[PDB]
Amino acid sequence: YALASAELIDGKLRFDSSDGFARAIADGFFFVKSPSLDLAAGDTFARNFYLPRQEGLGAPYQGFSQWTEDRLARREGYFSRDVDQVEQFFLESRFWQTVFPGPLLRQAERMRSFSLEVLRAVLAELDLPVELWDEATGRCLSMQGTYHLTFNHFRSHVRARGLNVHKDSGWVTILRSLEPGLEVLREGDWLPVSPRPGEFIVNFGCAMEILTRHSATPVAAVAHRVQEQLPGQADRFSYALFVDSSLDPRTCPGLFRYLPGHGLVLEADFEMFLNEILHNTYQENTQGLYLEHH
Ligand SMILES: C[C@@H](CCO)[C@@H]1NC(=O)[C@H](CC(C)(C)O)NC1=O
Ligand SMILES: O=C(O)CCC(=O)C(=O)O
Ligand SMILES: [Fe+3]
Repeated sequence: YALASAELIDGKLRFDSSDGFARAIADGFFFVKSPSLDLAAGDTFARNFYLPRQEGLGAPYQGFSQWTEDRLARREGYFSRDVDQVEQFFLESRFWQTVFPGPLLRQAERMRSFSLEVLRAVLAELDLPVELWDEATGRCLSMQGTYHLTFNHFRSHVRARGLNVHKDSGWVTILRSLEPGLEVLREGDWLPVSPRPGEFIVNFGCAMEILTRHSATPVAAVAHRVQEQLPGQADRFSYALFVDSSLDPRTCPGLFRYLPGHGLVLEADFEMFLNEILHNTYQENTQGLYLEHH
């Protein structure tokens, strides 16, 4: 099975098959053509952030193990996992200017703009009235949301799963990758997904699934994982722009569900939801999934 694919053209997702969008929201995953988007700075960071900083050209992209939660905020910065191959760097948008080199800041901003264009184009196809969009998606459309550029370095010397089964937490994720390894759950079976040059992989997160579950057009967020990587040639990396609701509780009170004819119902505390699913992603015998309520 091949995922649907689209081009973003003036706020409109044009899929390359008549059933493309229908398949995308059933599959939880689809491809989108990259606009003119230089990826060199992110690729450099993805190959260097975990290395010790040494004098030279690579130095500004190295040594980021020094950026931990105490210098940023909870859930931010560098993490080495015990029972996953990934070592990771998470960074929310409010820290990008302080922490990222200039070229990576600019790439992050361009990926953020593109990701929100993708989100608006998806919402435009759903039975969700525009007057509710800003509140319903956690104020991320008015630039008060939670935007991470997050990097995965798959340490092939670690004998463990590559990245545990999980759902992403938020609205859309725009994923930059080069190699096989991603598998998505489809009709009860694990489907390998390979990246495509000049394209990003897009997927929906839990917030999208919760918002639309009881609407006329429900959208799936689907479980996915990365296979254990074995040694030999460059380590696998990936990185992605994750779009999430605001984490400030006076800006966004949590995750909503839309009930047509009634309005938005506040279903879940988002920070609690996020803290739980994040922790469960990286333990030995749990998974990054959630139990649907009601
Ligand atoms: C909100 C933020 C996570 C918390 O900081 C964001 N959401 C996600 O779902 C993933 C988490 C992952 C699957 C990599 O564990 N990545 C992110 O950057
Ligand atoms: O590395 C990949 O292909 C997937 C990464 C992923 O799912 C994530 O970071 O949430
Ligand atoms: Fe993911």
